Amino acid sequence: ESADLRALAKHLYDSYIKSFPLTKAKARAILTGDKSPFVIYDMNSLMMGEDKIKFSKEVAIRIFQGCQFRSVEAVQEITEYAKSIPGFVNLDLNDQVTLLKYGVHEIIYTMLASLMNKDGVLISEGQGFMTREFLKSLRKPFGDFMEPKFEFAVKFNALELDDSDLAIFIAVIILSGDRPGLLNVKPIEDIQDNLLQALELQLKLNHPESSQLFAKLLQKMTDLRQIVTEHVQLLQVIKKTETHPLLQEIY
Amino acid sequence: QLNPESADLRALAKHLYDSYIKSFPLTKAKARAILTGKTTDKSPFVIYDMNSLMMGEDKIQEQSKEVAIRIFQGCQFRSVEAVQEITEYAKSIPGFVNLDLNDQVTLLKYGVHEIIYTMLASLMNKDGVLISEGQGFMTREFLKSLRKPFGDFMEPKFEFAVKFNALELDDSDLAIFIAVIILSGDRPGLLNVKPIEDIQDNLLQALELQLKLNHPESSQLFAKLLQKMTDLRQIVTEHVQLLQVIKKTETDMSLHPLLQEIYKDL
Repeated sequence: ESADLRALAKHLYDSYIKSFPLTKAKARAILTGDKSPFVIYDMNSLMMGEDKIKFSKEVAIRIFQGCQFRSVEAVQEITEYAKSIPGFVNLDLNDQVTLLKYGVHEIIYTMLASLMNKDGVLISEGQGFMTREFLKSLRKPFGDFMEPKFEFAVKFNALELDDSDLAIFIAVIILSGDRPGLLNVKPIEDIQDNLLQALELQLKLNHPESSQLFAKLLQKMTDLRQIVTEHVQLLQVIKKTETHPLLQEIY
Repeated sequence: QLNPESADLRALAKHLYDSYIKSFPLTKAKARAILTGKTTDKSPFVIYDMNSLMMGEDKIQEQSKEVAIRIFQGCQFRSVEAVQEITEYAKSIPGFVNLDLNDQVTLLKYGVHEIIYTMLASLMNKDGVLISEGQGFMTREFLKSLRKPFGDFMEPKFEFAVKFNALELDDSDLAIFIAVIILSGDRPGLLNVKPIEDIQDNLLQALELQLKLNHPESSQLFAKLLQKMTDLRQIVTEHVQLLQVIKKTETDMSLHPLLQEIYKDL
């Protein structure tokens, strides 16, 4: 038993590395110490960032839209990772679609915590770092955008999880048999149970000193959903401003 | 091999179950007994409509107004007593009274409703809910048909209850779970979070051990229980966002102050 669990864990860790360009081991190195990224902290710090950073309206509207693009991009990565989760591509296609539809938002904020610290967040592959203070200073309602997520990251990162821990954790979120619309819950839940097992063992072997880390992590799914519904409400409010057709479509 | 560490956990579990029974009149076992027929002397008077409601009053505000509202006032008062019960239970939690007093308040302020709906599930089944200490049973349809802004206060509850009840938790599981809920460090305002987490940690140790010993054949029941914690939060939020409406549609309807303080700033 412990066998198959280790296997499943290494499997997910590796798939996680293949599907996600910027791991947490890297985001953390960057945030601390080596090719220092371009700190964006000022309006004029931003303009210089537009050029020094690379592979319409005001400015706050351009940053939020910038997050949109990254989101859609990330969604594909998450989708490719998901297919790696043993048993996933065997489920009914409608359910795979459903699980992804309701699971990506929770996964984006989970991984976003990987690129955040109490003072800011890494943007564009980690080339930059827009400070928390600056983001907060964006004219309403855009200065309530990242503040909530920052409070989440502080708490989530306090668990000190690593890529091998998150790899499994992300899978659990995807295999959530509670998504509205599912046609066949049995298989999904069965997989989640098995994933919950792998994550439990992964935590007691990796963080033997962390008492009940497993329990504290599960408790965070609450925070995630708070974040997600709150973010969805922001989108409603916003959906009232400067009102390409193909772009709006892509989102 | 019973270990001395797991010996304390077991002890912690017996302790909490005891205060749970001592603090709450209507346990799940009794509620269960009443609902499933281990009755002849325990059967409730069922309310599934207006005349039935009229007739139920006898054995089961300070005057009268409207149904939907008389029922609402009903629940309001009932929860004032539950808060009192939970507060009584809280104090029994090893370490809860030692905490800062401000945090004591914080914990209860947010914890009271997650626990009420957790326990309210014990008195429900897909078809309705027990009331008046179990002497009565109000059907899901009667409630869901109440006047516009009210015929929607309960539906989400049943929704969660049939799902939650599916885990098949019994009173000795719930006492520990309820303690976990109260001792949650991630509550707004908490001055001292560390002490609150060392306690909750222990409780979770108790619960994980309790569930494995009590439901050996139920795979990952622990984790499945914890996930439910998010359903409660939404139940609460969804709820709060319903009082506000009552607070606008029904201006002549008062609210017990206590409840007005718990809901305040949430």
